[PDB]
Amino acid sequence: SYHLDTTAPPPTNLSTLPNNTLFHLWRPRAHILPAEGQIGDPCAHYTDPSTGLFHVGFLHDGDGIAGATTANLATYTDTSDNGSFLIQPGGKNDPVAVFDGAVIPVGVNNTPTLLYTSVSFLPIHWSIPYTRGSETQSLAVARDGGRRFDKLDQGPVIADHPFAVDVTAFRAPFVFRSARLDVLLSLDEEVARNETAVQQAVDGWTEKNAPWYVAVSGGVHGVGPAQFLYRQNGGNASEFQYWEYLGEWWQEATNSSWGDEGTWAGRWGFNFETGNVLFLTEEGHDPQTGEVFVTLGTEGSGLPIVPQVSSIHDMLWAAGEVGVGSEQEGAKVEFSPSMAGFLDWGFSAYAAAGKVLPASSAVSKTSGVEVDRYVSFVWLTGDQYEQADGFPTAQQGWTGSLLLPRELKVQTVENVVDNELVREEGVSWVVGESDNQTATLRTLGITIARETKAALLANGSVTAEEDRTLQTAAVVPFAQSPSSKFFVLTAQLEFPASARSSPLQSGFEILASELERTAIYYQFSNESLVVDRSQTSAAAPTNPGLDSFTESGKLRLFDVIENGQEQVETLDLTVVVDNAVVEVYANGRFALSTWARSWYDNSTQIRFFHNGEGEVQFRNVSVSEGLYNAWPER
Ligand SMILES: OC[C@H]1O[C@@](CO)(OC[C@@]2(OC[C@@]3(O[C@H]4O[C@H](CO)[C@@H](O)[C@H](O)[C@H]4O)O[C@H](CO)[C@@H](O)[C@@H]3O)O[C@H](CO)[C@@H](O)[C@@H]2O)[C@@H](O)[C@@H]1O
Repeated sequence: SYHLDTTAPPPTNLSTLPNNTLFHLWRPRAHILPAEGQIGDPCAHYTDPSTGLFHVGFLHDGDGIAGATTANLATYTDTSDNGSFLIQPGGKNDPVAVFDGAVIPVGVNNTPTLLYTSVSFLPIHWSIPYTRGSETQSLAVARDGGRRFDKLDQGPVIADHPFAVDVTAFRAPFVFRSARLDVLLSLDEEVARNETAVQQAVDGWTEKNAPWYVAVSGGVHGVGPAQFLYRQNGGNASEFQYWEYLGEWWQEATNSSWGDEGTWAGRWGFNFETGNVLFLTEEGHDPQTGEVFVTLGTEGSGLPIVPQVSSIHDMLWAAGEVGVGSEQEGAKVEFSPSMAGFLDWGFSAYAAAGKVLPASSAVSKTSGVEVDRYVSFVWLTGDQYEQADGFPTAQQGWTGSLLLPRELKVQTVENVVDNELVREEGVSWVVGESDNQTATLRTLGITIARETKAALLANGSVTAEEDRTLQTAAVVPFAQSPSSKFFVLTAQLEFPASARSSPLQSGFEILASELERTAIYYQFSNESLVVDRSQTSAAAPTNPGLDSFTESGKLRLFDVIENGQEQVETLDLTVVVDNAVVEVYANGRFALSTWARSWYDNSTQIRFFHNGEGEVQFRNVSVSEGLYNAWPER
């Protein structure tokens, strides 16, 4: 008989092992996931007005939305056992399934109200004909603190997609408020043209009584992906039954992309999924003074297309401005991207679902945060969106996980030499100011939620490494490596201006022993942070289910003036390893997550890495081991 021994070689076929045998092998301890089973898209988050607690939601086992709550954003508690479900299919509006949805804190009966996609027909896919009535948007109300959502005893409040529009997908309603949208809509078509008159109205805007907007994601057959915008009828904040259609406030031509070569923001693909609408400043979230930001997943494919197969799942973001609808008979308001990028460059990262976290929340009160924040939760599919080549699912007993909660805001990059590196077309940043000599850049800021980061390094063991410089090729083991696979690695890599043209590759090797290693390094050839997983798992060679393809993201290191002197901006790294869940963060303006399913208990070594091409200076290298338990009650 075979009992799991991770100090010994892995069996050739993991899929032959007994159920639940691999349950803990690759399981994270500081991440959001159900007690067992599979987790899908994150949805339905809301900061309970009454208790100030923050509720988190996610599709679970493809049988509905499950929930959990937190008071500090560090630890979570399941709403209930047996799946901890909030709402499941089988109603009159959702006889087949319950898809993503979002919550209005003070809705029907003045309680948290869920607006979600109720499904009545399958299959549903952008590459095939759409069955009329497949997806409708229904309402459900929170009961018993929010441990359950009861569907309203009536049909959907948005019972059909736009009239006679051949949509590719009509789902994932996301609710939000906006001063600019209210102003542009409450104005005149001629008076809402001059930003002056407009801006003057936004100043007196009052959030408390503003109407809600709903953004539904999808696209149109033969046209392109799009976001369908609605709002409480007539701008009536008390109107929850009728939702007026404002049109396709954002659409792109089929498989087109941001930029001439789709370099910084993947492609718009064939269908938009899970549109989140944000309003960011330089400190957090503000629906009155914040710039419009939209995060979304796009479904793509190579040609020839294989019906019912989305080969590419990009987790994108875009920022821009909202204006009136021109002079055409189309959308009443329109979103125009000025810049776009990736919220996470991970192949398996997708469906980021976020929510405003008020400073008045119990979470922010405890941590002492004085501003409103926007926390986003990204999905890390466990099996490559179910296209994996025989992953040992029954053996693991669970599938997928959410990534660490992330704060999103406008991040600025100061003292940037205004050169070609900054003026390139179709990038993920805009210039905030400049004298043609140095400029301030503006882009999406991405950082681990502060309380979560604090919890990750509150009881961790700290081991630093001496600053180091590598010129010739070398792989240097740390003075002391962690003895577990639960740690946070931080480091700063400084490169010479001369490395830009070089074939330089510099980083670290982690989760390493003689038979295994995972490499993380910066590459100038394509200005990308890369995660080489070719040798990650000693079990991958005979178990194709464990993907081992290379992961990478674009990260441009600008020329800056740090000390009255020019230099290539410092690569500020933060790698969080929560067993197999690996999250690479950089300069607060970059995230790449993936699975690193190493097998041996001894694969915990960490080494400096340099390919000899060019030179690199490592500074402030440190390792915090341990992380923490995100689910105390389990
Ligand atoms: O879960 C619905 C939400 O998922 C999003 C974001 O990922 O897009 C999903 C999509 O692919 C899901 C998939 O299956 C899921 O639902 C099945 C039941 O419908 C369930 O059996 C699967 O176990 C579960 O993973 O759809 C097909 C099923 O044929 C499969 O290839 C997928 O992996 O769901 C839509 C419809 O099935 C597809 O158009 C889309 O790719 C978000 O947009 C949805 O709200």
